[PDB]
Order: sequence, then structure tokens, then C-alpha cells
Amino acid sequence: QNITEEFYQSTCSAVSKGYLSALRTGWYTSVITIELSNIKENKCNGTDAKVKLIKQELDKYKNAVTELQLLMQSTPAT
Amino acid sequence: QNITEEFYQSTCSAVSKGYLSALRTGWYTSVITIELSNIKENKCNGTDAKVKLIKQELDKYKNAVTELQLLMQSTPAT
Amino acid sequence: QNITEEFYQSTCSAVSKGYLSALRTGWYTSVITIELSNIKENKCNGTDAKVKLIKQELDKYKNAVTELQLLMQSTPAT
Amino acid sequence: FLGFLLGVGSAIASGVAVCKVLHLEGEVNKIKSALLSTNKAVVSLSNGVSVLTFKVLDLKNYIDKQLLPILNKQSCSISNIETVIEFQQKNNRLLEITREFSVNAGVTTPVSTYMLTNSELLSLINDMPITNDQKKLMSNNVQIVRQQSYSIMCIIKEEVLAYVVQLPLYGVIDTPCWKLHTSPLCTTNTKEGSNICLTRTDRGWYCDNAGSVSFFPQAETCKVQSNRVFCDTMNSLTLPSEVNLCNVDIFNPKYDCKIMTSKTDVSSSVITSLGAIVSCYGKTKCTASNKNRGIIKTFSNGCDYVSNKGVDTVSVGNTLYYVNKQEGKSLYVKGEPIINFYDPLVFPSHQWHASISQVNEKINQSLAFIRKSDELLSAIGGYIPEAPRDGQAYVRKDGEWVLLSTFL
Amino acid sequence: FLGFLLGVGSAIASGVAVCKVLHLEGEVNKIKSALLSTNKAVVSLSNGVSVLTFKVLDLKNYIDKQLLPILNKQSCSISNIETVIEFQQKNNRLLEITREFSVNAGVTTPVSTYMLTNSELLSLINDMPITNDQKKLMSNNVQIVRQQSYSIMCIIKEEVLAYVVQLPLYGVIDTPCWKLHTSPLCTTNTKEGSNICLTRTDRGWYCDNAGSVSFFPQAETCKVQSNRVFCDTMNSLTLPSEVNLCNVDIFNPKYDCKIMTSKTDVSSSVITSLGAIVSCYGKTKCTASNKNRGIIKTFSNGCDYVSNKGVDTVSVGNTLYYVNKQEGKSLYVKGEPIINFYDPLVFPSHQWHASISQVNEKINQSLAFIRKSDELLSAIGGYIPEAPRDGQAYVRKDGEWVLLSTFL
Amino acid sequence: FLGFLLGVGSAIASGVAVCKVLHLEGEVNKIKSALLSTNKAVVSLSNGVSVLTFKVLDLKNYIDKQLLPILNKQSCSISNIETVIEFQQKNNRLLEITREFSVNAGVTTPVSTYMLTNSELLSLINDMPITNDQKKLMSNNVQIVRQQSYSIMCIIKEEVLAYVVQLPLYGVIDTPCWKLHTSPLCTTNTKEGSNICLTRTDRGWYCDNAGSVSFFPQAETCKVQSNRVFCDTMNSLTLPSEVNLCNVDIFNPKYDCKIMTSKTDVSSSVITSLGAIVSCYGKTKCTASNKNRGIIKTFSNGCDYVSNKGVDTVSVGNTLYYVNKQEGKSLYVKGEPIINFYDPLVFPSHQWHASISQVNEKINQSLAFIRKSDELLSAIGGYIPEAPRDGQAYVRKDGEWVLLSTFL
Repeated sequence: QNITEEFYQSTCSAVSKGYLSALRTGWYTSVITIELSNIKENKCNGTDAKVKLIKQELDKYKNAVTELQLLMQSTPAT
Repeated sequence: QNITEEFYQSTCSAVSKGYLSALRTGWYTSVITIELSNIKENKCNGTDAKVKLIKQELDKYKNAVTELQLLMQSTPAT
Repeated sequence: QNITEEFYQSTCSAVSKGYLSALRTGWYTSVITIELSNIKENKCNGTDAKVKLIKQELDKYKNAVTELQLLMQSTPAT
Repeated sequence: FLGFLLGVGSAIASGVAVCKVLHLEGEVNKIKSALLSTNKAVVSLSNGVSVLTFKVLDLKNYIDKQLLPILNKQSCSISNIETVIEFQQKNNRLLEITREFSVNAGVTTPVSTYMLTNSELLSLINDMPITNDQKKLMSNNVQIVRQQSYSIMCIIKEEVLAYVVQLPLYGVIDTPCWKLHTSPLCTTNTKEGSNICLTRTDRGWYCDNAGSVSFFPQAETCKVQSNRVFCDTMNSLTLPSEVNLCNVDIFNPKYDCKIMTSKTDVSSSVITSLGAIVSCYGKTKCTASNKNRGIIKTFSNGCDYVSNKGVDTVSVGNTLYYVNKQEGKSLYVKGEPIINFYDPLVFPSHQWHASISQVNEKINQSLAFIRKSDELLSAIGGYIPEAPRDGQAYVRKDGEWVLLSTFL
Repeated sequence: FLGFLLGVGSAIASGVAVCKVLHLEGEVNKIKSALLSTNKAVVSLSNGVSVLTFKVLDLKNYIDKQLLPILNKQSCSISNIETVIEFQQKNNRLLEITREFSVNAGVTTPVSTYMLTNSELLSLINDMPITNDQKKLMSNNVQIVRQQSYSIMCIIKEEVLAYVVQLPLYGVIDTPCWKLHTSPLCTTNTKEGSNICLTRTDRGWYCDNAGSVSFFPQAETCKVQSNRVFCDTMNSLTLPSEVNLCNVDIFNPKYDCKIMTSKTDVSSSVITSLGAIVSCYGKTKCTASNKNRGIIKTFSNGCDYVSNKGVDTVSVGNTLYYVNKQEGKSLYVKGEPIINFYDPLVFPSHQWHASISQVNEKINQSLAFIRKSDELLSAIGGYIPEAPRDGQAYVRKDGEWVLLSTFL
Repeated sequence: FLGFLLGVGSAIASGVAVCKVLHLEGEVNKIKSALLSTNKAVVSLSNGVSVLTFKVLDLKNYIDKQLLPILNKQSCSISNIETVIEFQQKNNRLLEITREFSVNAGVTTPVSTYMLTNSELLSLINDMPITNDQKKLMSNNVQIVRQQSYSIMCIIKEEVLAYVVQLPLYGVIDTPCWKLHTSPLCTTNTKEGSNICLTRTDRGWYCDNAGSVSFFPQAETCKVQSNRVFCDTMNSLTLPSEVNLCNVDIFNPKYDCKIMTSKTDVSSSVITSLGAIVSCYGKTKCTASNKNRGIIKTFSNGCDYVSNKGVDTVSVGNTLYYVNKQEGKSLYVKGEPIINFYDPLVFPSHQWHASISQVNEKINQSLAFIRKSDELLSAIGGYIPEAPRDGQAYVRKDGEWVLLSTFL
């Protein structure tokens, strides 16, 4: 980096030099996938403890999947 | 959807047709409420485990309520 | 607050008065620090339970630190 | 280009007005005490307005059925589970809500799932005074509806928290919209600087509405979704339908079409719904390609167009634009660049904005008040001065009234 | 309209300058070793600047008092609780901080509660060199202060992390501000196209400041809060107070008021602090309603106004604008639309921007240099050409100098 | 100023085009069944395009190796730990992803660590068809790359979720860029209103590119990082390199430099990479200070400049601008304000935008078509009318053709 600048009094303007490009010219697209399961309710009466907290993070799972489904079937906007 | 487009060479312009409106004309306002409790510190010496983690999510509660109070008493901006 | 407004029919304009300034003129800068540790992997075979969940929040720690390092060594942009 | 013709609203004046109402001491209790223990009343207040209300989180009770079921045999012990989980994640919500208002100083959009859940959102959408076409629309597009909604922190009192929520009403639905895309049209003639241009400035979305046309000059205050356009009427002008005459014949006597003039012939492209307009000028390299097999058309100076059937990409200068792959039919309507009808020699240099007929008027102004003051100056080398006021009766001769001597 | 007169700053040049300083090898240690084990020093460095420093999270120790209290009898066992919780939620913060800098490439605003807690924020506000009017102000509006603050990732070293935080100084407080709202003023006469308009372009916020007036052309770089306006001086011009003369008499000799001319008479509204301006032109339907009971005023073409006492809504074309319900008194000052003082026939077509007197000058230019070059052309059908330079002394007669024969 | 010369792209037309492809019934299975149990295939589809695919989260299996390892001896019990943690935090990710698409209606940027992890990101960057200069660049700046990436919700099917991710390709790297900063240049003469100004409108970033120059008119669609400028070519024009001639001699015959004229002499500053331009006009107080020791230069009316060596701050009116502390050398190139070469009396009032030579042309137009129509009017008090067409042969005399009597 040897950044330099010149002011031009004639025209009230100034130019800073010394910089290096990184321009986006194009795009790499790649598909990103996630494998899901779907389950019935087939659970439990119970419990002791550490399947009460497992079932929860799994209510959550179904919640998520529910939203994404709700992003129903149209073009997303730029 | 029968989306179509015409380019006009005379005027360097083009029109894409086939679309359907959904315009916001107005608003539905409704009040959304949440009932709160306020507690003293009246807690415990203790413990074993599962009231150490309950008291925490409840330090958190008081924290939240503290902030919202701090959104003191003026107009919010559009 | 004695907020008042005048409409001027001559010029299709209007002025609302009664307000009080709070203008940012300047800045207070202060350095905010966080002391970190760095650890080897020196852990455990195990366990019972409550060091499985401690080690995790500590995988997380190393993750964070990894990102911040990755915010490598250049100017951040305004 | 035309956004500076917008008026200017106040997006949450309605929500804030409901808020202002909640601060009349008696008013909150009235809300509290009307949700006694139904969870969705429709209270009315001192001014007596219809406030649909809706309790979404009872924590007073939940905490005052385990301040009690824990202020007894704790101090101190371990209780169980289930009662943490049910709480843990109730409080959680309130923390999210609380983050949101903290960072946005009490006003949020889009309106989040924590601020109102699909479950809650869909009920509201259901008892709304709106047709079923609407109900369906909103229902098949909740995240859009979220994006057009604001949430407003309102009051925190002894043990009530309220915030107002502003939901879009879609009073106009399923009418035909369209999108106008424009690019600069210039002469392509050879000495850099001799050229003139014109750009229709009337780009945006357009939708049929109550007998007129709603026009949206900032085409990104409208979100397309397959073939449905969500707009907000706050950022629109209401125009006569005759405005569409500009796409039929830009010179029509029924509507005065807006344009901008310049001499700045620089190259660009506008990517349309089903193709690309290309405005190639000067030395610029302008191209279109199909992905598998590279360049398949090379543009000449002037303004031209390719559909997306076969094209994947268009390049202008050093800018690569991907084209939209949306299925549809394009039609290229041939015609003569209108910039070809104008004498450069009395074209307006720059004009921020004008209309076709405003330009025409200036051009007359210039044509006329040049050639009149020109066939005026086509009477020179042929007029003669005043002979002195000292009695002299000379007789015109030589380019001067000399001391005569020959034929008198 | 006037934002393009703004200069252009560099919002975090101060914060970044502090950062640059922290990279001088010796400098960090100096910080570390001056927070030895106080939690808020005020170090000074190689250049020797006053760096108020502040350690907000000791995890070195906390982890090196349970690397030790766990690298011993684990491997392997269960320890207890309390030491997870205290950590869990310390680390948590660091993760939030870390998210924030990750997604904003190392610069954030508003500044979050994780980046600095109310608790931490309020101390800083407390040892700040500022009056108590300020201290209070900031204290009663932390989320606003957050919104005007930036946080800047700075260094991560062996075991220090620092980021700089930039807090607003409010060097001007409690002075009188006001807001100017403007809409287009046009002739309302009947043949579409004959009309002319003018819009005062000088809209924005205005605040009294150090003997001059600070003006903010983008009225949304200012957040109102009941009756306090938070602005940032970076987006302002400093004007003579005489600028307020434009609201007293737009023709005043002391200040040259800015306007924009056009022929584009399209309809709109501007919602003010206590009402609505309405600029209704052409066929447009313009209205005002009160909520309970519907339309209660219908606007005539031209530009008019209603207060918010009784009105809830205003409609122009197909745009419904809610009015602000803020309590205040309006006053409608009658006067003659100034656009009525101008001859359409030599009004300027469009003028991006000008001033009242600039327009006046052009109008003279046009008035004058038409009628002089007109009472010039009021001497025609009455001038006579040169009789040949071949000695001829004719005598003016017939519309030609003929071969004479009668009175000589 | 020049952003309205940009064309207009469609940022996620490429990503959406990949999405459209995934909806052809056969296509998903082809993806699913090609990631059989490798985690990164490169499938091809019905049209037969090269879709690099990449499974980042197997939860089908993970949940169908503890639907099984829990649908058996639960109902009901306690299992252990490890299997929660491993899940807890897998699902977590999916929730974050799911939040993001929820609030942004299915399109996000910057692309988050949950949407793609450094670990995942860096692999992609590694099998990319790009040189190693690029690989390194991206690798040393992931959060920037994130900031230029979009993520696009695509399909949710029986048990697949896909989203497309759009990563920047940096096809131009390490070429010399520069930044042009401009401020208004005006006459400084004394009666308020007599003054004229001109502002070069061509500000922005500029980078050498494929033999031409890429220019970016909105200098904040470019992020600097020490001495590397990240731009996006979508918001650029491609210009001849001759454009840099404007910084050498603004009157040069090779490139027509863009300016804007006005009479609005208001004061401001532009903070540059290594200093400040100051445009001080009228009564304004304009200053520069060094931090430790206060004001050290006071500006005269006109346009001037200070480097950052010694200065920390610059004040114009009531606006305090911090200067950037970046190390570099400035050089003040003396020269005569070009606004001094123009007669105010036929300078163009306002001109949205023009070029040096366009202004020159108008000035001729005005110079010429004044003095020709002036040495035209320098033949008056010296022309004579038509003697009647009734045969009269008078002899010019007195300021009238009288009933003669003396020398005939």
C-alpha cells in the first residue's frame, strides 16, 4: 500500500491512488441441501427428564419445517 | 400466469404484462398484550440443580422488563 | 411540548414548531476489552453429564474466536 | 426517475394513534379487565374506538403458579422438568420481542414470528372484515405480509405490556399490472459529442385501480411473486389510464409522455421480465450469450433487445448481467428510433425532465425565433441612413449622401 | 430535495483512528497491564492519547479457574451446576458480539446490548465530560443513543480482544427546532398542459444553532421523540437564520428562497406534524375523512390543508394517508397562491432548482429581450434600400427607385 | 451524482434460474440419489446443467437413528446426554436458517455462517475454477464475500430442503483503482447572489479493467479494506481510460469532462482518503484542528485542502468532520480556479448536468447571438422610411419627407 493523494486547486477535486481491485464480475451458484425426516406423533407418556427436553427440540424442528413449507410456491424477490 | 413482454424499438422501452395486483391500501391495527408478574427477590439458599437454572431464566426475565421500561415515555419514529 | 403548526397558502408549505434539539456534534470513543484464554485440547474420556455440556459451550467458544481471527487484518468500512 | 413526484406519508400514524389512546389511565384496565380470561376481546375505550385486543402470553399467572409452587419447598431443592421447559421458552419469546424493540427503538418491520406467530397471525387474518380472496392471499403469503407490517412498542405498566400491530389491508387485488422498462435512446453517429439522446422517464410498475392507474416510480417498493405484484399505495401516483397510450404511440394527443433529454451517450442495459434492452454506444463491447455455447449476438450501436429464449447472459462493457429465466413470450415491435426525428442543431442540451410536447414547444420557440430573426437579417446590404436635420434634400447615391452635381 | 448540497464525511474515522493506535505492539500490553485488575482505566499510549479503556469480560480467568477446577478430577465425572450457568451465559454474549461483527464485517450500528450493556453504557454516560442536561438526555433515551453509535472490531491478540465504541456527543441541546413541509403549487386552469407550478425545495428539519441554523434536507436523518428531535450534524448545512424569512415572506430581500419550477401538475399530499397539505390537480379525487363518519371535506384543485382536529385520514387519488394524531394547534394562514403572479407565457419550463430571484432574473431576460426585439420590428413596412453605387441620384418613390420623369 | 446513468440488473437471476431447474420432479431425486452417501456431488439434470450440490445436514438419518433408539424403551425413561447435544445444536442451525428465510421472504445477504459455515465456505472456495490469487483473496476476506453473496430458499419436499447460494466471482483483481472526490468551486465575490459555481460531477471509484475503466458513481457500493477496494460491476459504467485525463487537464480535447453549474454557493467539506477538501463560502466559519492543540488553520472563502498529517478534525459551519488517519503522502497541486475564467454575465444559471464543452457551446450561443443582434442595433438612429406609393419622389430631409420648396 502506497496510498497517495493529489488535490487539484483548479477544480476543487482530489484523487487518491494506490488501491487494488477486487471486483465482482460473476457468480458461482451451488445447490445446498439438507436431508429431513418427518415423523408421526408416536412419542411417550413418561418421563424422567432427558426425553422431555429432547421432545421439545423436535417440537421446534416441526415448527421450523412448518414455516418453510409456508414459504409456499412463488419467486423470491431480488 | 401468461407473462408477456413487448419491446418498442422507437423508444427503447419495453412492457411486461400478465401480472396481478396486491396493493396495500390500508391498515388493520390490533393491540397485542402480554400479562406480566413482578416478584420481589424472595428466593433461596440451596440448591440441587433445577432451581439454579430456573432462577436464571428469571434474571433474564427481569433484564428484559428492565429494557422495555427503559424505552421510557416518548413517540417511536416511523 | 407546545407543538404548533402554520400552513401558508401562498406557497403550499407549512411549518411545525415547538421542538427541542438533540444534535450529534461529536463522538466519545472508548476502547472495550475482553480478556480471553486459549487452551489446548486437554480434556477427558468420560463422562456423566455436566461436563459434556460444559465442553460444548467451549467448542462454541473456540468457534467464536476462530471467526474473529478470520476478520483478519484490514480496515473495517464506514 | 419520478420518485420526487411522490407525496409523503407517515407509515405508522395509525398504529401510533391507537397507542396514544392506550395511555388514558382508565383505558388499560378496560383492556386488562375485558380479557378477564378470554384471550381475544374487542374492547372500546374513552373516545370509544374499536380496539381488537389479543393476549398472547400469560406469564403473570404462569409465574404466580410457580412463585407459589416453588416459594414453599424451595428454599431449597430440585423440583422436576416440564415447568422449566414450558417457561424457558415462553420467556424466550419475550426476550426476542424485547431485543427487537431495543435495537429498533420501539418500531419493527418486518413483523417477526415472535412478535406475532403464524398461529396468531392466521387467526387475525381470519376474523378480518375482508373477502375470502384476500384471506387466501394473505394466507398463502405470510412472510410478505410480515414484510409489509409494522410493530409498535406501546406501554409497559405495572403488569401489562402492549404493542400495536399494523397489518396490511389489500384493498385492491387481481387487477392487471404491468412493468415499464426504459433505456436511453441516442443517435449513433460518429464524431464523439455530436450525439443526442432521449430517455422515457416514466419507468416503474403500473396497476389498474378504480378506473385510474396507480403508478410506482421506484419499481422496488413492489415485490414480485411468480406473477403477483405486491405494492404499497403510499409510493404511487394515481394517473389517468391514458398513461398507457405512451406504450402505444409516444406522440399521442391524449397524454403527454414524460422524457429526459441529454447528450450523454453512455452504454448500459436493462434486464426486463423476459429479456434485455441494450443501449450500446461508442466503442463499447456489447454482447449476448447462451451459457453452454458462448456469444451468439453482438450488438450494434443504438438500442436493441433480446428475449430470454436462448440467452442467459448479456454483457455491456465490463458488466455481466444475468437475464431472468421466467417463461413467457416476447415480441419485438419494430419501429424507427424517434431520436431520428429531431434536428440536433436545435435539440435541447439537457432537460432534467420534460415531456414530449414540452420539448416540441421549446423547439418551435427555437426554430421560429431564429428564422424570423434571420429573414429579418435577410434585408441587409440594403437600407439607408438619415440625411441631416439641417434642411438638406439630397438624392440617394453611392453609399453616402454626397455633395451632388449632375442631374439637378 | 437538497441532499446533494451535503458534503461528505467519514462516520468512523475517529473510532478507526483509535483502532490504528492499538496496533503498536507496546500499546496493547499497556492496556492489558493498566487493567491489571481494575476494570476501567484511562491508559495513554505511544503518541500519548487519552484512551478510556474498559474490560467487560474476564474469561481468561474464568476459564483458568475451571481448566484447573476440571482438568484434575475430570477426566472424568459430573461436576455440579452454577459454573456452567455463569459460563454458558458469559460465552453467550461473546457469541452474540461475534455474530454481529461477522455479518457486518467488523462494524455495527445500532450498538447492541451485547456489545455494551445498559449497565456498562450508563457508567460511561456518567463519567463523560458533559453537562448533566446531557447525562439525563442520554439516560432517558439509550436506544436512540445506541442507534447513533457505531461499534468497531479492532484487534484480537494472544488473549486480548478489543473493539472501539463511538458514542454520540450531543453538543447542542434544547434549542428550538422546526420542520418545513412543502408541496407543489400550480395553476388550476382548465386545458390539460396549460398549467405551471412551483415547489419550495427547502424542506427538512431546521434547528437553531450557535447563531446560525442547521438545516437537514433529508428529514429522516432526524428521529422525533414526542417533542425532541435527534439529528446528526453530518447531514446538515449551516445557514443564516435569515433562512426562516422564507416562511414569513418568500419574496424578502434578505434571503433568496429556493424553489423548483415545472409544468408537472400531478396530485399528492404531504402529511405534516398536525395535519395534511393537499395538492389536488386535474381529475383527481381528493378528500378528507374523520374515522367514525366518513368524508367531511372534498378538496378543490389547488393546494389546501386540513388540521388533525377531526380528521383521521386523507385520500388523494388512490392513496390513503393516515394523519398524525399528535395534539397541537394549527393555524391556516390565508394568502394568494404566488403561482398566480407569473405569466405562463414566459415562465421557465423546468428548472431543477433555482431560487425566487434566479427565476425573476430569467424572466426579465425573457421579457426584455423580447419586446426590445419587437419595438425593433415595430419599425418595418417602413425602411428603404441602397440606390446603386453607379452615380445614380434617384428620389424615393413607389417601393422601388424607378426611371423617374415628372418633377425634375 | 451519476448513478442515474446506471443500467439495471437482476441480482439473483442466476440463483433463481438454478432454483427453477430443481422443480422438474425428476430433478430432486437425481440430486438426492447422487448424494447417495457422498456429501458433495456435481449432478446434472434434464436440461443437463452442471449443478455442484452439497449436503450439509443429515437429520433424516440422525432422527431415524433415534426415532429408533428412543421409540423402543421410551415410552418412557431418561436416555443419556451426547445425543441431545449433537441434535440440540444441529436443529439449531436449521432454526437460524429458517428465521433468516422467514424474515427476508426467502432471500438473504450477507450469507450467514448458518447458511454456509466457514468450513463449508472454504471448501467451495477451494474447488472453484479460479486462480490461486483469487482463492487467497476470498480466503483472507470471508465476511466480505459473505456480504457480496445471496442465499435463496428453493424447495422443501417430502424430506429434501434445498437453497441456492450465489457466490461472488472476482474476475478482476489487483488492478490499480482510484477515488475521485469533488466539491463545489465558486467565485468568492462579495454581494450575496452575484456568485457562480461549478462542481465536477464525476465522483466515485475508478478501476482499470480490460483496457477500459470501470467507474462507480455511488462510492458506497465499494468497501475499502486497507488498500483493497471491493466493488460490484453491476453498479458501474465502462469508460475509456481517457476519462482520467479529467484529472490532468479538465479542458483536454480527448475527453469531455462532466460538471454541474449553479449559483448555490453554500459551504461544505469532503473528507478524502488522506485529507479534507473545504469549500468555504459566505459568512461560514471554516477551520481545521489538530486534536491536542486546537485550531491551526482558518480557511478563506473559496476551495482549499489540508492533509491528514497534523490535522484530526475539520469544521465547516456547525459540522465537525473527523479526518481519516490513514498514512500516505498528499500533494497540493496549485492552479487557478477555473470558475475564474467565465463571465458571470453569460454563465448558465443551473444545469443539472452538462460537460465542459456543452457549457462552452451554450456560452458561444449566448455570446454570439447577443453581439450580432447588437452590432445590428448599432445601425439605428440612421435608417429611413418608405415615401408613399402615390408617385411621390421626395428628397430625404429633416426626419420626415416634407412638402419641399428650396433647391428644385
